[PDB]
Amino acid sequence: MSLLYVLLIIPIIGIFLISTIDSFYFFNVSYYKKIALITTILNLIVSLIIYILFDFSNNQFQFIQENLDLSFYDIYLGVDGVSIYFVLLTTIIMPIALVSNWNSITNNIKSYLIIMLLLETLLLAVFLVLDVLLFYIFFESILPPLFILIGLFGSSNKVRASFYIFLYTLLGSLFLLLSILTMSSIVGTTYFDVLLKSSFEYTTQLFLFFGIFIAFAVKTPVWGLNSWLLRAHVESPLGGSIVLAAIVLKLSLYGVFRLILPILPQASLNLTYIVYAIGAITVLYASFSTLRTVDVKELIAYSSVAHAAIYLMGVFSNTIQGLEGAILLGLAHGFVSSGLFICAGGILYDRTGTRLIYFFRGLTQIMPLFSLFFFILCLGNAGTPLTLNFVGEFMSLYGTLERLPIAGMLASTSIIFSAAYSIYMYNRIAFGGSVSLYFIDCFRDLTKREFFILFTLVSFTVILGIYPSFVLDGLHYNISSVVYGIEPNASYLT
Amino acid sequence: MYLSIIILPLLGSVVSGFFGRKVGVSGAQLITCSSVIITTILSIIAFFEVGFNNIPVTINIFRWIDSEWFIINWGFQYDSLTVSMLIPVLIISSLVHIYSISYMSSDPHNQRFFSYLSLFTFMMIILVTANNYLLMFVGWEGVGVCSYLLVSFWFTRIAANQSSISAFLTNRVGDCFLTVGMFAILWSLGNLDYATVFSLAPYINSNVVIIIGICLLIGAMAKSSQVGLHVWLPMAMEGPTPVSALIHAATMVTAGVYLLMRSSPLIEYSSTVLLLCLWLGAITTVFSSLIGLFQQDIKKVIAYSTMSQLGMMVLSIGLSSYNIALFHLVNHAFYKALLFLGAGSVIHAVADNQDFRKFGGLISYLPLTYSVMLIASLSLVAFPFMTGFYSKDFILESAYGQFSFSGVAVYIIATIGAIFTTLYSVKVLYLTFLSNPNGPRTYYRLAIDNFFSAQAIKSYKPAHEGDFFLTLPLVILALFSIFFGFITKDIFIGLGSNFFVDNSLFIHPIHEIMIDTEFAVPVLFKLLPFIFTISFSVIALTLSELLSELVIYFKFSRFGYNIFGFFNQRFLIEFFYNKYITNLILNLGGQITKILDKGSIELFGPYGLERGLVKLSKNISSLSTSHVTTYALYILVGFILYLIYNNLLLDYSYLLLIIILLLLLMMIGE
Amino acid sequence: KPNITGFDMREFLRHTKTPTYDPWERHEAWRYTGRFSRFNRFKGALPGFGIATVAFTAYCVFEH
Amino acid sequence: PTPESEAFLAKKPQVPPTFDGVDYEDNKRLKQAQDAIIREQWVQVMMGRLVREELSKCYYREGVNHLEKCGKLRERYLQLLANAKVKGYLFEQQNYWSKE
Amino acid sequence: RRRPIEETLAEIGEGRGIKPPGYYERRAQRLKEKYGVDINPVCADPDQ
Amino acid sequence: QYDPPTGWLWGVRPGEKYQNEGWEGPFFYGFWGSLIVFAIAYAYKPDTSIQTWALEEARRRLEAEGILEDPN
Amino acid sequence: VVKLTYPDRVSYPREFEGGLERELGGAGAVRAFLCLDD
Amino acid sequence: GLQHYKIAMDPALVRLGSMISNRYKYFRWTKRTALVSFMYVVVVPSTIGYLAYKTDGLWDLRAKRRGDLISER
Amino acid sequence: PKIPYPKHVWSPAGGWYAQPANWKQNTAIFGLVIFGITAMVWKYSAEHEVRHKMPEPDRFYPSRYWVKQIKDYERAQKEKQ
Ligand SMILES: CCCCCCCCCCCCO[C@@H]1O[C@H](CO)[C@@H](O[C@H]2O[C@H](CO)[C@@H](O)[C@H](O)[C@H]2O)[C@H](O)[C@H]1O
Ligand SMILES: CCCCCCCCCCCCO[C@@H]1O[C@H](CO)[C@@H](O[C@H]2O[C@H](CO)[C@@H](O)[C@H](O)[C@H]2O)[C@H](O)[C@H]1O
Ligand SMILES: CCCCCCCCCCCCO[C@@H]1O[C@H](CO)[C@@H](O[C@H]2O[C@H](CO)[C@@H](O)[C@H](O)[C@H]2O)[C@H](O)[C@H]1O
Ligand SMILES: CCCCCCCCCCCCO[C@@H]1O[C@H](CO)[C@@H](O[C@H]2O[C@H](CO)[C@@H](O)[C@H](O)[C@H]2O)[C@H](O)[C@H]1O
Repeated sequence: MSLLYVLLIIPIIGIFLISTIDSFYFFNVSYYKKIALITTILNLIVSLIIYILFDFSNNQFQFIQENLDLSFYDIYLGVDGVSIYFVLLTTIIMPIALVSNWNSITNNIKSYLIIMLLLETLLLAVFLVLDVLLFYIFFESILPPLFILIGLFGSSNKVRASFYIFLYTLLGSLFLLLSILTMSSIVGTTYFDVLLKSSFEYTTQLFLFFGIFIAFAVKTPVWGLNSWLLRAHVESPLGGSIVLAAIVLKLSLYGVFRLILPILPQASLNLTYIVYAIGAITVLYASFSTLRTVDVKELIAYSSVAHAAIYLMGVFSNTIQGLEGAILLGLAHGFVSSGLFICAGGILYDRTGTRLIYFFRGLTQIMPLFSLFFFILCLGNAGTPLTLNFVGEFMSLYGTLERLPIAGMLASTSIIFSAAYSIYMYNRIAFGGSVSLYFIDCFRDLTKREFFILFTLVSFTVILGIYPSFVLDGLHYNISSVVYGIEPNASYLT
Repeated sequence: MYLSIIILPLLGSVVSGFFGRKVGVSGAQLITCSSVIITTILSIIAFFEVGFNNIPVTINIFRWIDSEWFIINWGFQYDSLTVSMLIPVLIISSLVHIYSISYMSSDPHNQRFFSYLSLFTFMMIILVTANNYLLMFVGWEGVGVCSYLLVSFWFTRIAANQSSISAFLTNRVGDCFLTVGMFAILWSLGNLDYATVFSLAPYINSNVVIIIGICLLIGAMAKSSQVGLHVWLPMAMEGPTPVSALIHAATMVTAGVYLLMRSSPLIEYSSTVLLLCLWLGAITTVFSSLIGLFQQDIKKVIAYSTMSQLGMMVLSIGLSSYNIALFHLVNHAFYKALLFLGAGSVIHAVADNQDFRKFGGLISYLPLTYSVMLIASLSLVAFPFMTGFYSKDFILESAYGQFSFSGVAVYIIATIGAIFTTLYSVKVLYLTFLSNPNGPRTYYRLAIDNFFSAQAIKSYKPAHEGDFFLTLPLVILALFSIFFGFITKDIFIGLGSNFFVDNSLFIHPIHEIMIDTEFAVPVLFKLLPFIFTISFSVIALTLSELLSELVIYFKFSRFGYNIFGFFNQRFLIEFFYNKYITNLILNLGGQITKILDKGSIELFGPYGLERGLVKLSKNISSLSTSHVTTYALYILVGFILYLIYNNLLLDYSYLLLIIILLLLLMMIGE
Repeated sequence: KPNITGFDMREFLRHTKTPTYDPWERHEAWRYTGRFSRFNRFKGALPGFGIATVAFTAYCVFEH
Repeated sequence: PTPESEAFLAKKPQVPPTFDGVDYEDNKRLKQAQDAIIREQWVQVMMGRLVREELSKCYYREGVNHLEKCGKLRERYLQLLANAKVKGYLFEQQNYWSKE
Repeated sequence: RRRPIEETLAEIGEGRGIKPPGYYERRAQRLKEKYGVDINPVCADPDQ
Repeated sequence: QYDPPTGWLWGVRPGEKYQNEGWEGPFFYGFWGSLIVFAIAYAYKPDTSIQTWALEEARRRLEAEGILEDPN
Repeated sequence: VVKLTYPDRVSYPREFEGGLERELGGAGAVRAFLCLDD
Repeated sequence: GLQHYKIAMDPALVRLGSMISNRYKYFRWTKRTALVSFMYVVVVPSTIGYLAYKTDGLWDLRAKRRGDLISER
Repeated sequence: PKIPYPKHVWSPAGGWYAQPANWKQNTAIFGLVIFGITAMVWKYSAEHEVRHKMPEPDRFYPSRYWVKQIKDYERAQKEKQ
C-alpha cells in the first residue's frame, strides 16, 4: 500500500481503539486522551518520513500508487511540493490542538477525541487527493463534524455559531460544485493530469471563475462575508478554533493553486482587479473593526481576516514571489493564530471565564511567562522581522504591487494597522495599569502544559523566520508551474 | 572579530533576560556591561583596521530569503561609513550601561532593564553592518521594538503605555513607506544588496529614483522625527533617563539619517530628493527650536534639542555634503548624551522631579553637573573650538556656500534656529543652577546650620552628587565634547580627504561645495552665528535675572499669552493629529463594527433571510387546514394554472412573475 | 467697564515687584540671602576660567 | 569547463524546451517538455545571480573607481534582468506561435 | 489544447507579463505614437 | 540589599512536585523527539532543490564567456 | 523677502577635462561640467 | 467546564457585553443607515476598483533605465 | 523602601530585587559559555571574512594574526629572491 494512505488510516485506527478499549475494562478518560495523542504523534512521524523522501524538483506526483482498477469515484493520493507543507502543518498542529485542550473538555471526552481524529483524516485528505471532485468531497466532509464540535463543546452562543459556519460553508461550496461539474463534463474527468492539459475557452473560464471565486470569497473569508467566522472561530472550543483557523482557512489558499491558476489563467488575469479591490477593502475594513472589538477571542478571529486578504492578493499576482509568499504567510498564520487562540480562548478564558477586554489589565505583574509568549505572538501577528509572518507579508505584498501597484500600496497599509491592533490588545491585557481590580484572587502563571505548546508554536515561527529556505526549496520548482506568461526573447525557442 | 562585534551584545542580553534568576542583579549587570565593553574595544580596533587602511570587510553566513532574483544574505559589510557609526553607538552604549548601574539601583527590575539595553545595542549593530536593505530593516524594526520596550519599562504607568504606542505606530508609519520603497528597488533592479543598488544607480530611470528617494525619505523622517512624523520623540521621555540618553537622543534617531548617508550613491541621482531633504531639515530646526524654548520640563527641552540637531543633519544631506552630516552625527551623540546624563543627575539629586519651575540654586550642591552640562551647552550652541563648532557651523556656512536661493533661505532659517537654540540653553543653565532657589526647602538644607535636635542623624537630603558609576560617564563624555571635533575634523571634513573612497559617501561632482564654502563665503556670514550667540546670551541672562519683569508682561499680555501657548503646545500638532487623524480612525472602526458588521451586513443577509423566511413559511403553513373541501379546491386551482400555462403558450417569464409575486404576498401578514 | 470682580490686568502687572511688606517675609527670606546671594549665585558660573586665565598668561610669556 | 556533476545527470532534460511536434496525449513527453522549459528559465535567472555576485566583488574591489571598472558586468547583469524571469510553461503549452 | 497566439491576445491583450515575441519593438511604436518620445535606453557600460 | 529568588515554577509550591498529567510522556519523547530525529536526518538528505541544479549549469554557461573564470 | 534679495553665484562651475565621462558611467550617465553654457 | 478563579463580575459591564452580542437584532433601515451602508459597501470599493481597472499594466519598473519610459501603455 | 511584591510569582529575569547567594558561581559559568560561543564565532570570521585589499606589511592591523585570507597572502609574500 502507498505511504500516503498510512497518513489516512492511522487516525482511523485511533478512532477504533478509543471505541474498543472500554470493552476490555469503566475505563479512565486519561487513557482515552493518551491514545488519541499518541496516534497524532505517529501521523507526524510518518509525515516527516514522507518529507525526507520527497524530491524538491520533480514535476511528477510522488508517493502515488498505480490503481489501474477504474471506477466512478476512486481515491488518488499524490504529494507535490506545492501541497507537502500544508500536510506537514496539519500534522504538527493537531497534537498541539489536543494538548491545548487537555483539561478543558471535561465531558463527552470520547466524542471530542473521535471528532478531532476524524477531522485530521479529512483535512489530510484534502491536500493529498489528485482530483478536483475528490478535492470538493473532502473540502466539505469536514462540515458535519464541525457542526457537532461547536454545539457539543462550544460556548454560550454555540448554536447560532454552528448554524452560521455550516450554512455559509454549505452555500458557498455549492457554487464551486457547479463549476467543478462543468469542468468534468467538458473534459470527462477531474484527475489533475488531464485537466492541466486542457485549456477552456475564455467565456467558459470567465464563468468557471464565477463559481470558484464565490466559494473562496465565502471561505477566505472577505469582509462582506465573514460573519460566520466571527461566530464560529469564537464560540468553538479551543481545539476547534485551532483547526478552524490554522488548517480549515487554508483549504481555499491551496485550492487556488489547483482550481484557478493552472486551468483558468485568462480569467484570473483579466479579473484580478476585482479580486484586488475586494482584498484591499478587507485589509482596511477588517483592520478598522479589529481596533474596536471588546471580545479578546473575537479580536484574534478578526485578525485572521486581514491576514487572509494579503495571501489572497499574493496568489493572484502571477509572480513567483507573491505565490511563495502566500504559502509562507499561510503557514505563518497557522502557527501564530494558533498561539493567540491559545492565549485568548485557552488561558484567560480558563482563568477568568470571560473574554471581555474590560476585565483585564496588567497581567505582566502576576504572569510574566504568559506575557513573554503573548508579546512574541503579538509581534508576529504584527508582521515583525525574524518571524515567518514577516517574510510571508513581504513577498505577498511585493507581488501584489508588481501586478497592480495601487492595490499593493493600500494592502501595505496592513503594515501600519496590523501593528496598531496587535500592540493595543497586548498593551491593554499585559500592560496598561496594574493587575486589574476585577480579579478578586490571584491567577497562577502558565502551567507546564501551557508553556510547552506556546513554546513549541513560537519556536516554529522564529526558526522558520530566520531560515525560510526550509520551506522555500520545495516550493520553487512546483510553484514555477502555476505562473502564466512569456517574455519576448525567452519564449518559443528553436 | 567583525562577526564577534555583532554577537557579543546579543549574548549578554540572553543571559540577563532569560537567565536573570540565575545570575542575579549584580551578575546581570557585570555580564551585560562587560560584554558591551568588550564589543567597544573590538570596534575601536575595527576603525583603525577598516577606515585607516581602506580595507572593507565582507562576510556572508547563509541565505535569508532565496527566491528567483531575490537572494538576501544574512551578511555583513564593514566599510568607512560603518565604522564611523559604531564608535558613537558602542561608546555611548558602553557608558550608559555603566551609568545605569547606579541610576536604576533602587528599581525592582534590573535584569530586565539591562537586558533591553544589550538588546538595543545588538539591533543598531545589525542596522549599520548589513549587506542589503532588507537586513538593514531587521535592525530598523529591532530598534523600534527595543524603544517600545523601554519607553514602557514601567508598564504600570498609563502615561508610559500611551507614549510607547505612539513611538511604535509613528515609527510603523515610516516602516510602511520604507517597505514600499524597498519594493521599488526589487521591482526595478531585482536585488537589494547595497553593491548592486549603487553599481547600477547612475543608469536607472530618473523617475524611479524619485519613487525610491521619496520613500526612503518618508521612512527616514519617522525615525529622525522631522517636522511631520516627530510627535513620538518628545513622548519617549517617559522611559527612564538612561534610555533617553542612548536610544531616544543619541542612537535610534540616527537610523533615519544613516539611511540617507548609506543610500547616498543612489539618492544623489535625484535633485528632487536632495532639494526635498534640504527644506525638511531646515523646517525642523526652527520648528523644534521654538518649542524647546517654551517647555517646563528638562527632558522635553533636551528631547526637542535632539530634534533640532537632527533637522540640521538632514539639511546637510539635502545640501549633498554627506561627510559633513556624518561629522555632525558622531559629534552630536557626545554632547547630547552628556546633557541627558547631566540632566539625569539633577533629576535624581532632588526627588525625581523634572520641572524647571521648582529647580533653583543647585549650582553649589551639584558642582560637577553644572560644569559638564555647561561643557555640553557650549558645544550644543557650537561655541568656537568646541566639538560642535567644527560640525554645526560648517553646515551653516556650507548652506550659504551653495549659492542658490534655497541655500540662502535655509541659512537664514537655520540661523534663526541657532539663536533660539542658544536661548533655551540659557534657560536650562540659568533655572537649574544659576537661579534663585525655587523648589522645596529640603532640597537645600545642609548640615552646617543646625536645624534639628533629636533627628540630626537623618532628615537632611541636601541634593547630594552621585557615586562613581554616575560620574565616570559624565566626565568621560565631557572629555569627548571638547576635543573630539578638532581631532577628527580631517577624517570627515578635510579638503580633499579620501576616508570615504569606497563609495560609502558618494558625492556627485555636479553638486560639490567644499571649495566655495572654503573660499567664497564672506567673513561676516562665516562668523555670524558667533555674534548672535554672544549677543543673545548676555541678553537672555539679563532678562532672566537683571530685569525679571519684562517676560511676565509678555506672558500676561494677551498677545503673548497666545504666542506662548502656541509653542508650549508644540504647534498644536498633537491636538490636530489626535483629534482629526487618530480619533477619525477609531470612529471609522466603530461605524464599520456597528452600522455594517452588526447591521446592514446581517440585516441584508443571514438575519434578514431568517426573519423573512420564517414569516413566509408560517403564512404558507397557515394554508394547510386539514379540510378536504379546501384541499380539493387547491388541486383544481393548481390544475387550472397548468392548463392555462401549457395551452396559451404563455411566456415563461409570465409564470415567474406570478410565482415571485405570490411569495411576496406570503411574506406580508394579515 | 470693569468686571463685577475687582481684578484688572494693569494693577495686576504693576504689583509684580518685590513687596515692601510681606506676611511670609521671614518664611521666604532664605531663597535670596547667604549661600543664595547674587555674588555666590554666579560665583562659580565659570568654574575653570580663573585658573585657566592665569595659566594661559604663563604660556604666553613663555614664548617671549 | 567545470565537470558535470553526477547529480547533474538524473535531472538533465533530454528534450528541447518546446511544444512543437509534441503529442499531448503522450504524458511522459509532455511532462518532459514542461520540465525542459522550467529548467532553461531557471538557469537563465541563476546566470544573473552569479554575474551579480561578481559585480558585488568588483564594486567592493574598486570602490570609487567602480563607475569605470565594472561596466561589462553591469551590461551582462542588466541584459539578464530584462531577458530572464521565471514565467512558467502554461502560456507556451496552450498557445502555438511561429516566426511567420 | 493549444490555440493560435493571436486568439488569446485578443481577450487578455499583450502586457501584464504577457510579452509576446516583438513586444519591445511594438511598445516602441505605441509609446512614440502616444507620448511622442523616441526610446533610446542608456548603454550603461563605458566601453562599446 | 537584594531579596532571595522565589516563585512557583509551573505553580508547584515548594513542598510537593509537578504531578505528570499524561501529555508529558508522548509530547516530550514522541513529538519533540520526532523533530530532533527529523533535524538530524535532514542534514543527510540529498539536495534536490532546482537552484543547486540551475547554478551548476548556469556556472558552466558563464564559464564559456569571460564573465566567470574556468579552472580548465 | 529672501527671494527678492539673495546673492548671485560668485564661482564659475569647475571645469573638468573631458567631463570625467569615463569615471562616472560612460556616456549613459550624468557627467560634470565641460565647455557648456551657463 | 473547569471552575475559574473569582471575578468581581461588573453588572454594568456584563450588560454592556450582552448589549453588543445582541446588537444586530435591533438594526433598522433608516435614511442614516442606508447612507453609511451605501458609501462603505458600494462607493469606496467601486472607487478602488475603478483605479485598479484604469492603472492595470500601466507601469513597469523592471529593468527600465534612463531613456526608457516607466509607462507600458 | 523596597516595593512589596507577591512571593509566588516566578520570573526568568528574577522578578523583584532577585539576587541569589550563589550568583558569582552562576555568573562565572555563564561567562565561559559566552566566551566559548564567541570563540566559535571568531574562528568562523577568521576563515570567512573577505577582503579585496591587502594590508601593508608595516602598519598596525591585528587581523593579520588570525584571518586565513590575509595570513595566506603574507606567507606567500614571505617567499621571494
Ligand atoms: C456524519 C455524522 C456526523 C460526523 C461527526 C460524528 C461525531 C461522532 C461523535 C462520537 C460518537 C459518539 O460518542 C459517544 O458519546 C457518548 C455520549 O453519551 C458516550 O457515551 C458515554 O458517555 C459518558 C462518557 O463518560 C458515559 O458516562 C455514559 O454512560 C455513556 O453514554 C460514548 O462513549 C461515545 O462514544
Ligand atoms: C449570504 C447570507 C448567509 C448565507 C446563509 C447563512 C445562514 C445562517 C443563519 C442561521 C440562523 C441561526 O439559526 C438559528 O439560530 C438560533 C439562535 O439565533 C438557534 O436557536 C438556538 O439558540 C437559542 C439561543 O437563545 C436557544 O434558544 C436555543 O439554543 C436554540 O433555539 C436555532 O437553533 C437556529 O436555527
Ligand atoms: C456585502 C453584501 C453581503 C450580501 C449577503 C447576501 C445577501 C442575501 C440577499 C437577501 C438578504 C435578505 O434581505 C433582507 O430581506 C429581509 C426579508 O427577507 C428584509 O427584512 C425585513 O425587511 C423590512 C425592512 O427592510 C422589515 O420591515 C421586515 O419586517 C423584514 O422582513 C431585509 O430588509 C432585507 O435586507
Ligand atoms: C512603487 C510602484 C511604482 C510604479 C507605479 C507608479 C509609477 C509612476 C510612473 C510615472 C512616470 C511614468 O512615465 C511618465 O509618464 C508621465 C505621464 O504624465 C510623464 O509626465 C509628464 O507628462 C507630460 C507630457 O505628457 C509632461 O508635460 C509633464 O511635465 C509630466 O506630468 C513623464 O514624462 C513620464 O516619464
